[PDB]
Amino acid sequence: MGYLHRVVEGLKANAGGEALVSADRRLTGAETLEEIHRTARALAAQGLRPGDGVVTLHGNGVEAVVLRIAVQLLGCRYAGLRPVFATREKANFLAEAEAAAFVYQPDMADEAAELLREVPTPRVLSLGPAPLGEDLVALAGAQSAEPVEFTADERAATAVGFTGGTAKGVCRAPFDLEACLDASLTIFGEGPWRFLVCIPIADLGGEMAEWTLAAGGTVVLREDFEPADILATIGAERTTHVFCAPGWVYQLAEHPALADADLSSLTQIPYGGAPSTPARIADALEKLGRPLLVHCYGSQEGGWMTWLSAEDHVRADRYLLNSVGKALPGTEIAIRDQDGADLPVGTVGEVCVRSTMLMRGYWRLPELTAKTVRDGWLHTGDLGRLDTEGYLYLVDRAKDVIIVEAYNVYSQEVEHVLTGHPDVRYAAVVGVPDHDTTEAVYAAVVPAEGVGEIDVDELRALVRTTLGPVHEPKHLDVVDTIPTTPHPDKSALRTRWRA
Ligand SMILES: Nc1ncnc2c1ncn2[C@@H]1O[C@H](CO)[C@@H](O)[C@H]1O
Repeated sequence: MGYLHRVVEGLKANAGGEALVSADRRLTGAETLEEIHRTARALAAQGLRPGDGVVTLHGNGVEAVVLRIAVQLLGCRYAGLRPVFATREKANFLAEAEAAAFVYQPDMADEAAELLREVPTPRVLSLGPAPLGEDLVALAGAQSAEPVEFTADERAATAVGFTGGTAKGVCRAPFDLEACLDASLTIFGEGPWRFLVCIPIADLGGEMAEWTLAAGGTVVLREDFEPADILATIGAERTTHVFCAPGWVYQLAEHPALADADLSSLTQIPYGGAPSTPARIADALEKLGRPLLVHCYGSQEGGWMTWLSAEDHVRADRYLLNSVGKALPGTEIAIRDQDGADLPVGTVGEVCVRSTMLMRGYWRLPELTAKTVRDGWLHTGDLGRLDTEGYLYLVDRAKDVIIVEAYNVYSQEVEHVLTGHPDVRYAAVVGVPDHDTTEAVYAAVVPAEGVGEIDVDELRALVRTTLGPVHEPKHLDVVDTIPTTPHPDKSALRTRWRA
């Protein structure tokens, strides 16, 4: 239909229902559409035309979703900066963006000043009253809400998400965005949803909000994940979905307030983005008490690639918690060797994917794009193996593989064996220098609750008799905690091992 057409049709289908809900503001579908139309006119009145870059700096307010959609309705290129990014990383993105405008949240004017000092930008605009540039919400306030039709090229990029790559802005056009929408309906089920987005509107949260609106639903916004707030919100706002990082799942399931929370409105807790720990997902199932969990494997480059359904989490005759599920309709998966050759089902190699959800490409990085997408196939930089039912099992990121005297030890697979043991809650496996074998296998393991001394020889034996001898951790370190990224922090583990 056209992506922005899909979004607007959803909002019209929900004209009298709630569409954008935060702690501070609640808009109906019709109200949301009006704000979009008038914000779009305000932006066009500032001189913005199709293909103009619009860089933003905001949190997850209603104003932010409105802005994101309005920018794209014009056919401009939305480039959202995450607040969490370092100021210097922000400047770099801003410099690279060829920005025709910079739109910032008033709250954040200090940092906006730093950035614009580094990278002077025309059309500085604020989401409300603020020191720098003009007040976009004021300007939108005073335009007509007469509809603005999308007339730009469905194929030209309207959004740039920062944090692809295995820095990197990932360009997305309406075409690939609509395909992502269609896939989300397969994963999340038919709309309307009441979808708790606590992920940045700057990128993935913003996409999920778009899809929610497009399928006729309500976006329930939070700035970030805090388990007590989320448990309360699910009940108070009657959410059908909340998209989680795997660790968030475990925090919900283990929280003391879970008993008192009302989860009855949930249809799903879709999760992914980082490797799950199967045994911890198994505990979460039990604690939640019904098949809510849906495992989602995707990337900014690839869109949605596979999903494991809620019912496949509890399939009677299989155990699939170490799988990321099966291909989305329309998605082809090939598992390839180092030379690019397709491997028979069952073999480990690089996960490569072809679908209409593929990104347009990396913003201004043509060499890397041609390296990453070859003959229409995304090379994910993940390693894995399919089975005869079509389930995909990720065994490593290519960069994490540990080479022990010419043998390949897949760190995530070893981790799953360790965490599978009842004594082990969490594990991280990394390679360290070895005089004899070049690399040796190092594992850090966090004991489970009610576990005393880990039997390290038991753990080595389990790995040995599941994967084979070379997969065994030579070095096995009991730790209190596994360091994290802003994924588990494998470089940090590698470093702390020397000392
Ligand atoms: N559900 C998931 N399970 C494991 N790793 C994932 C999942 N979703 C995303 N990833 C990882 O993060 C990357 C996305 O930027 C993937 O290519 C993959 O390595």
